Amino acid sequence: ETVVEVPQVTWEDIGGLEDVKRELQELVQYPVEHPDKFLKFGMTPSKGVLFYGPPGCGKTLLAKAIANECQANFISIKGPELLTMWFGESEANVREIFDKARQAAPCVLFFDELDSIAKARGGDGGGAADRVINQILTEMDGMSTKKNVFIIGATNRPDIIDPAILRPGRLDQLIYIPLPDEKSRVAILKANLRKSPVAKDVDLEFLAKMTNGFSGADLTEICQRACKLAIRESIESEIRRERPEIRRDHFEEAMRFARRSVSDNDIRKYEMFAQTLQQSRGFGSFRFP
Amino acid sequence: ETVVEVPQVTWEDIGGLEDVKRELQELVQYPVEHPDKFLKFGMTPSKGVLFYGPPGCGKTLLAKAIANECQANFISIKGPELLTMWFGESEANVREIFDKARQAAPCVLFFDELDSIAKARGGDGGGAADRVINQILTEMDGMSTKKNVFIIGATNRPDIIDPAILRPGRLDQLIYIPLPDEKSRVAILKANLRKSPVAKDVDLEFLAKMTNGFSGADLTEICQRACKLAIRESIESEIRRERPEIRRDHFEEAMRFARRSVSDNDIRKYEMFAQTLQQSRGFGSFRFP
Amino acid sequence: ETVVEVPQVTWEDIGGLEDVKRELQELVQYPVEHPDKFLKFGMTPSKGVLFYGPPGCGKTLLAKAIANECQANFISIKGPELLTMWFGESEANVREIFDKARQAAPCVLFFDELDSIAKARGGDGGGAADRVINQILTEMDGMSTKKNVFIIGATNRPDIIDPAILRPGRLDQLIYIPLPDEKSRVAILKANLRKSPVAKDVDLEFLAKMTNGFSGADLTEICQRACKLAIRESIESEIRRERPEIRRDHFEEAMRFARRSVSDNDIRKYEMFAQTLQQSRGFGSFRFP
Amino acid sequence: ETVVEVPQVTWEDIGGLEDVKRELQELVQYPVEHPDKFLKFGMTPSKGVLFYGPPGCGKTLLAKAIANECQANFISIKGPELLTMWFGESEANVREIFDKARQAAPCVLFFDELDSIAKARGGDGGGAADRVINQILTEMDGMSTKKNVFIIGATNRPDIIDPAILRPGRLDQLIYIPLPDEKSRVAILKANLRKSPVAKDVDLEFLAKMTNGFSGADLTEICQRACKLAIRESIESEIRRERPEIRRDHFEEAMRFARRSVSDNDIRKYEMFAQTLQQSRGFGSFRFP
Amino acid sequence: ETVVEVPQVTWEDIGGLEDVKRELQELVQYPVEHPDKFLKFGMTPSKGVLFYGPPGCGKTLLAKAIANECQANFISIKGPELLTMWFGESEANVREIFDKARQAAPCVLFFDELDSIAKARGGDGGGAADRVINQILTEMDGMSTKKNVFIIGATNRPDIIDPAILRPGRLDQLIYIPLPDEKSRVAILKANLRKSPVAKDVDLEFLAKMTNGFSGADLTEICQRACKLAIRESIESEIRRERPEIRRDHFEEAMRFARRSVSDNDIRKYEMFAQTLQQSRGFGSFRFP
Amino acid sequence: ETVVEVPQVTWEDIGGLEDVKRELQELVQYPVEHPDKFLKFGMTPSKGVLFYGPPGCGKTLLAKAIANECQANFISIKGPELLTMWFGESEANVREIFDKARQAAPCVLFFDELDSIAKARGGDGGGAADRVINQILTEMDGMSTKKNVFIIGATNRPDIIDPAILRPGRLDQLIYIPLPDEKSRVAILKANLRKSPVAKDVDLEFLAKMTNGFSGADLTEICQRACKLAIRESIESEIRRERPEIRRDHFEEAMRFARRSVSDNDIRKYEMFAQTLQQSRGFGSFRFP
Ligand SMILES: Nc1ncnc2c1ncn2[C@@H]1O[C@H](COP(=O)(O)OP(=O)(O)O)[C@@H](O)[C@H]1O
Ligand SMILES: Nc1ncnc2c1ncn2[C@@H]1O[C@H](COP(=O)(O)OP(=O)(O)O)[C@@H](O)[C@H]1O
Ligand SMILES: Nc1ncnc2c1ncn2[C@@H]1O[C@H](COP(=O)(O)OP(=O)(O)O)[C@@H](O)[C@H]1O
Ligand SMILES: Nc1ncnc2c1ncn2[C@@H]1O[C@H](COP(=O)(O)OP(=O)(O)O)[C@@H](O)[C@H]1O
Ligand SMILES: Nc1ncnc2c1ncn2[C@@H]1O[C@H](COP(=O)(O)OP(=O)(O)O)[C@@H](O)[C@H]1O
Ligand SMILES: Nc1ncnc2c1ncn2[C@@H]1O[C@H](COP(=O)(O)OP(=O)(O)O)[C@@H](O)[C@H]1O
Ligand SMILES: CCSc1ccccc1NC(=O)C[C@@H](C)N1Cc2ccccc2C1=O
Ligand SMILES: CCSc1ccccc1NC(=O)C[C@@H](C)N1Cc2ccccc2C1=O
Ligand SMILES: CCSc1ccccc1NC(=O)C[C@@H](C)N1Cc2ccccc2C1=O
Ligand SMILES: CCSc1ccccc1NC(=O)C[C@@H](C)N1Cc2ccccc2C1=O
Ligand SMILES: CCSc1ccccc1NC(=O)C[C@@H](C)N1Cc2ccccc2C1=O
Ligand SMILES: CCSc1ccccc1NC(=O)C[C@@H](C)N1Cc2ccccc2C1=O
Repeated sequence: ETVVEVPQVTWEDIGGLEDVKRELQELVQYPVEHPDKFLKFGMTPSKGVLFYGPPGCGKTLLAKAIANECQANFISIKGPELLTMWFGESEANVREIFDKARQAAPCVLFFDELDSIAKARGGDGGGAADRVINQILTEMDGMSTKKNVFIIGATNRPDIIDPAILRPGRLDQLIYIPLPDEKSRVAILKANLRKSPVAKDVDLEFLAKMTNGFSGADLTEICQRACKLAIRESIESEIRRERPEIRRDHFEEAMRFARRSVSDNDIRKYEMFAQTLQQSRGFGSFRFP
Repeated sequence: ETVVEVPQVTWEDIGGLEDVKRELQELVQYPVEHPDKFLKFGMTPSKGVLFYGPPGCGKTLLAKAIANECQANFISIKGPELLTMWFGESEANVREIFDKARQAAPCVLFFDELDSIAKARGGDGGGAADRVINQILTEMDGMSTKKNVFIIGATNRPDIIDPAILRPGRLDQLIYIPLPDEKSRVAILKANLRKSPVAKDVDLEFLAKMTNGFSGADLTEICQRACKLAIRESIESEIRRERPEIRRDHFEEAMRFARRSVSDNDIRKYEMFAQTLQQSRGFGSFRFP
Repeated sequence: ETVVEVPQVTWEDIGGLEDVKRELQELVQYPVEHPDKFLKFGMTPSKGVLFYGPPGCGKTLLAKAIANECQANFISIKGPELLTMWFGESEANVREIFDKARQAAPCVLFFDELDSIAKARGGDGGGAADRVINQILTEMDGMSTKKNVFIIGATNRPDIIDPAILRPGRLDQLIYIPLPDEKSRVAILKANLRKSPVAKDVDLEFLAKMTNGFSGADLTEICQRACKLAIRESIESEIRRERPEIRRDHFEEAMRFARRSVSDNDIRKYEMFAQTLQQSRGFGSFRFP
Repeated sequence: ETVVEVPQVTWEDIGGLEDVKRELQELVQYPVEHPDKFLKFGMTPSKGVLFYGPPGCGKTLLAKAIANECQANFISIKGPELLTMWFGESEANVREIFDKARQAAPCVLFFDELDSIAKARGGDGGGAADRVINQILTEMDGMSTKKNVFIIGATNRPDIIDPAILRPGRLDQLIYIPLPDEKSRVAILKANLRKSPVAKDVDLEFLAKMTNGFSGADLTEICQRACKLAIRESIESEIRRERPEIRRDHFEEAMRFARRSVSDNDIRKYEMFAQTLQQSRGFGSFRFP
Repeated sequence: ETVVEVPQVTWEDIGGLEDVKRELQELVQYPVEHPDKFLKFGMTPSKGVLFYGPPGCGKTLLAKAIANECQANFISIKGPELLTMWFGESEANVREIFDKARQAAPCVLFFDELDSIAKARGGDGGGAADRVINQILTEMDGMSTKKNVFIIGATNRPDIIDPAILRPGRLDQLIYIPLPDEKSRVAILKANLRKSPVAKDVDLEFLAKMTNGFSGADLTEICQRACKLAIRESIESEIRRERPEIRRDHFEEAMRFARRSVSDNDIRKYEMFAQTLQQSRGFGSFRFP
Repeated sequence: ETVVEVPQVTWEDIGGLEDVKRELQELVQYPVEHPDKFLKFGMTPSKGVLFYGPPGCGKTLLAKAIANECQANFISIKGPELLTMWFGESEANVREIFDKARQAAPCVLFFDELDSIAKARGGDGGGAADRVINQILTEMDGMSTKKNVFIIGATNRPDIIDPAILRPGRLDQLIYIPLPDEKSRVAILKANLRKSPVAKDVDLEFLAKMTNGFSGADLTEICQRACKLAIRESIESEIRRERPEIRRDHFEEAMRFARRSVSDNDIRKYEMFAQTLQQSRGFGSFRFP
């Protein structure tokens, strides 16, 4: 059944994304800490956020990190659960999920892969409205701002999402999670090697330089392959008999199996989407007399 | 469950739309106040209306304002509820809604996003008749004019709505809610700032001049962004420690993130629809001997 | 529930259509009055009729007028009732309707908008047979001619109607209800003003001359708009305070909002249908030696 | 419910079709009368027949006449009943129909409009097998030849009919019912006037000459129109007051409204089908030494 | 209900197909008679077969003949039974059929028209797997080779049958049942005339010569037509009154109504299929040193 | 019901595929034997594998061999069972299968023909997600790494499987099972002849040389055909009466009926798939300073 706890991952685990960290802090921490200011200015705190970007870039990690920092319970609803709700034609369970989230406030309700249903039906003879997202947004409208329940959605295909969600009262802001850069990749590599002992001759900077287009999942996979090679070598040596830490050789061997999950076309499309939004922004020249 | 009350908004809240205000008054207030004249002329009061226009222009606000002025209960039926009835194949709940509206007369029954079902199926292998609008118009026909129940519909896509609703006995009139003009935008900005204190140096007229194509929702969003910026600045200042009213700088900053929800093509299409209806009117030359 | 009564309308209410009046009389009155002649000649009385023509021309009025003249109960089955029988997949209620009609003989069963189901499915992957018309014609075949139950159908789209109905045993004839002419328009205007007092200076002939392509519903709407304008003016004058009959000014104002419901293309198509039937008639030259 | 009785019609009622009369006699009469010959030759009597031709030519009349001649019960299953069984998804009732036919042997089971289901599906995404014809042919296979139950099918579209029925064990032969010829038309007109007294000056031969392409239904309709005109004239004369047999004038008037149900293209297609079968026959030259 | 017995037909009834007779003997007789050899060589006996060819060539007859020769029960399953199991969505009855076959071992289970479901779907939006053939495969895999249950399938369209059936463990071999040749046609005619007495003057060889492309069903139909003509002539002679064996003249007359069930294109396609398989065989040159 | 046992087949039974054997050993045997190393390095053992290649190359044999070597229970789920779960809309039985696998750890769960559902729907109006694979991967995510349950999947069409399975947490690695080479073919032939006695003069090398493109199933079929020919010859000799080991003649005869299941186009496509993955690998040059 559902698991409700305080995620262990902290801010240090996530490398880079300083602006997104600051913005998420502003959105989540401030309303609970200082409601007096919001009352004074009569502004209604934002209800939720929507992360969109290429897969394996740090969305679920960001949600867990903010939940841990706020010290609030975290409820995760993966895509297969949504698809099970759709196929079984039993959409009445969303009410139960929302009630469970309400019971354990403060909380952050994370709807992973919010686009799964849209993809499953083509990405489709019908329109853009399905029988699960309808219930989700109905319950979202029906909730009370008195409770500190924060809804976060994550997708890697922000062009088939039902537009009704992005209305001002349900999920206003859109945050873009880009591919890591050189400094970001160095930070990612540093973060992931805190658990696996590594020889000191390894140069993380050089490794980060050579992997230009890479998602975080790819760097994690590289680390796992290096660890697996080391384990295999150690076990073979133990088997040798009569008849401990990763070195550079294992990383060199592992890099041959590295691959780029996201093709250049997908990144180009994502930057096109971001540029479209930033162009629709407009109003670069403005000032009172 | 459903909420039945007297909406709080009033006429002074809504900016502009003087002609629509007068026409709605004529449609709603007059029948109840002076039934003697209608009896003398033997006229049957109009049963409902249908607002059509681009999203975020002030339809729900107009319905609430007229309900408040008439001092009558207001029942809102949003689009997600209609879609829930369609998906669940349980269209027999419309009878319950109409019974509830009848029980609390005088009342105005507001059907928001009356075209949602049509969009959900493409906008579609079948025809223009669905299984929910059928029940709605059946109940509408089966009602008694003795009661003071007024049906108001809204929609931002008045070209896929089922033509059967627009028959003389169900929803005769069609009102057009255009985008605000310069004076309308100034009034809108004045109305929305009655809650958030603002520095006197702000020039609302200049701000309204520079936003040519804008819906009311966009101006509200601009105000909200300015308020959020002010709250963030105050929070940062308080956090600074040792180691109250919005100014012009916050509006200048917020304007950079402003956006136009409705594209030019949509406004062109709506103007084309209005001009098509007006051309269909015709008969500009008429005078008895 | 259903309403079974004697319609209050009368032949005078309907303007024009003298030929159709005479033919409907010949079809309905003669069978009941003088069954002896039919027995002598061994001819079976015709069972039903099918009106077809542009909307708002006087079909329901014709049915009600004939029912009133025969002094027989009138049962109306609107289009939405058929559509809800189709959507709910409960077509067994047609037996109940026919039994109710049989119980209260003599009666005329009026199936309004008999083509609604065909339109609802496109006008369509399948063929021309649905699950409601099937039951209707089964019951129609299964009834006894000794009873005086008369089935009258109406439709404004006599090209998607299932051909099985038009077989000799079910619905023999096809009457055409054309748009009113100048004399017909004058009569229509005279009929509708029997209840609204009107100043003597109004010239109905001139008004009828200037409305070339119109339907009865449009003329009724013109009258309603004039009455609404008069009521508004009277109420405003009463409101003036310190601080009864229609005139030509009100009609002049109302005519600006007049419109033609049916486009020229539809009239052309209907005329082509009628001419196709009259060409299929043929046999102009014929005489025995 | 179902009606099981001996049809009243006789051979004299049907005009023409001598060859088909002889064939039907040879098919049904001989098996029951002289089973000894069939036993001696060890031949299995043919089980059923299939009538195919343009509508309204005398298929049901042929079935009724042969049933009356054999003095056997006649069970009729119209098209609407088959369509009702298809729509309701309850095809298990065919077993009951066949059992009822068995209980009343000798009998002829007449499946009117055997192609209705195929037409209702388009004439269609699926194949040529439906859920009712399957049960019909299953029961046909499961019947005992000892009983004298004769299955006769009719249809006016012998190209969408499921080919499985025409296999040797189910429905062997395919009789063709053509449009009446001049002598056939004269006989048809003579047959239908046995009930309506007619002035002796009427020349049936001349009337039949001038109707080149006509079906029996059209001639019956002409007679009915003449009778209706005479009835109307007599009713008017009786109404005259102070203030018996059809003459030629009534036929002259009725001829104006005559029509041809079957177009030339349909007759061309039917003749094409018959000639295709005849060409497939072949083997015109054959003789032993 | 189902019938389980030992078919009466024997080898001498079927004409020609000597090679197929020998191969079926090798497939069926040898496993039961001499299991010792199979145990010694450690080879698993083949489980089933699949006949494919144009309709009416002697597939069912071959199955019945092998069943009779082996003196084992024969369970037949026609296409309509499979189709009704598909339409009713009750595929769980296949388990009962297989259990019944197991109960009466040794037996041969004959699935007639194994492609009926595929044809009924078009020959189709979906793939090549249906809901009944799946159950057949499951039961076939779940069977025990200890029992002597032999599965034989037939089909006259071996290009839409689900490819999963032809896997090594389910139905390995395929046999082609060609159209009879001249000698085969002579044998077929001889076999079918063992019942109807025939005058010695008839020359079967000449009749077989003149029918180049015919199927067995056509020859049976020719014999039946000749017998029917003889019966009709005898009946007429007996009816004549005052006021035994088929001759050549009856065959001469019956030949006129003979027809070819299978068109040349179908035989060309079947020959193409056989040639494709034989080309895929290959390996005509092979020998060890 | 399901059968759970230790498969009999061993490594010796399978010919060739040395690299695949070593990799499967590394994946399965190592985690259970030396968990201390994995704990020390903090690496999480891989959960499953996914074989892909042309049919009949030895995927099931590899799974059974690894299960036997690890001495762990083996549970097989064939394609027909998955299709049965899909058609019946009863996908809740996957929980039962996974529970059964958990109960008997250590075990290897083998989902044979994992793509069957995708093929059955075209390979399709909808997307890439079905109602059974969803439950499978949900349960796979919900499993505990503490138990030694190893999910192995097989599929001979790795271009339509749902991409969600190939995510890092569900089924990480993809292994290619290519067509046997000359040495592999010789080994395959040697393995399959351990049960059927064969004359010493047979030259397996020469036989393997002449079959360039052949799957293992084809070689097994050749052996089976040779055995069948030998059995038939022995049976005939025994039948001869008055009135033991396979030789080269039987193989020479059997070669005539040999065939190639996989066309060259399929091998080309599979090679292109492998080359695409190996190109996506990239990173041929890498070395720290
Ligand atoms: N910024 C990051 N810092 C460290 N690890 C990261 C980062 N982004 C992604 N990862 C790696 O990716 C994995 C989680 O991916 P996730 O963010 O859930 O993908 P998605 O956003 O598609 O859900 C973790 O195992 C983590 O190691
Ligand atoms: N004429 C107006 N005056 C003031 N505010 C307006 C006006 N029109 C729209 N708004 C703003 O729009 C919001 C309501 O939008 P609404 O009218 O419900 O959109 P829609 O018409 O699409 O339902 C309010 O928060 C309000 O601030
Ligand atoms: N011949 C007519 N005379 C008077 N009024 C008419 C006539 N035809 C239509 N009307 C007007 O039309 C209305 C009824 O229309 P109806 O005949 O029901 O349209 P439809 O035939 O499409 O159902 C009435 O209110 C009536 O005033
Ligand atoms: N050969 C005929 N002789 C007399 N009347 C005929 C003949 N053929 C058709 N009719 C007329 O047609 C009507 C019945 O038509 P029917 O045979 O049922 O058409 P269908 O064969 O399409 O069912 C009868 O009223 C009958 O008067
Ligand atoms: N080789 C044959 N010898 C004798 N009769 C045959 C032969 N082939 C077909 N027939 C005739 O065909 C009929 C059976 O046809 P069948 O083989 O069942 O067709 P299908 O193969 O389509 O099932 C029998 O009545 C039989 O007289
Ligand atoms: N490497 C191999 N060595 C020996 N036999 C093999 C080999 N590969 C396939 N086979 C043969 O193929 C059959 C099993 O095929 P299988 O591996 O189940 O095909 P698939 O992988 O399509 O399921 C066995 O009977 C076996 O004799
Ligand atoms: C926002 C990135 S969308 C995307 C991302 C990864 C993988 C696939 C997709 N979608 C597509 O490829 C469909 C095609 C038609 N795109 C292209 C595109 C560029 C900019 C804007 C909108 C669209 C759109 O609808
Ligand atoms: C009445 C505005 S309709 C509209 C408005 C916003 C967003 C979308 C839409 N519809 C469409 O874009 C579909 C296309 C085909 N339009 C265009 C159009 C102009 C005038 C009249 C009728 C139509 C119509 O059916
Ligand atoms: C009998 C008028 S039918 C009609 C009337 C109003 C509004 C629409 C329609 N139908 C159509 O427009 C569809 C088009 C394809 N028409 C045209 C037409 C002329 C004559 C005969 C038959 C057809 C037909 O099927
Ligand atoms: C046996 C005539 S069936 C028919 C009868 C009346 C009205 C319509 C129809 N069918 C059609 O018009 C469909 C078209 C495609 N036809 C024409 C045709 C001629 C000869 C052979 C077969 C076909 C066939 O399938
Ligand atoms: C094996 C004979 S299949 C057949 C037999 C009778 C009646 C109809 C059919 N099928 C078809 O006509 C469909 C068309 C597309 N054919 C032709 C063909 C020749 C060779 C190989 C395969 C195919 C195939 O799929
Ligand atoms: C991975 C080979 S999949 C395959 C194997 C055997 C038999 C058939 C198939 N699929 C197909 O033939 C469909 C066609 C459209 N292919 C070709 C192809 C080559 C490489 C990559 C992807 C594709 C793809 O989608």
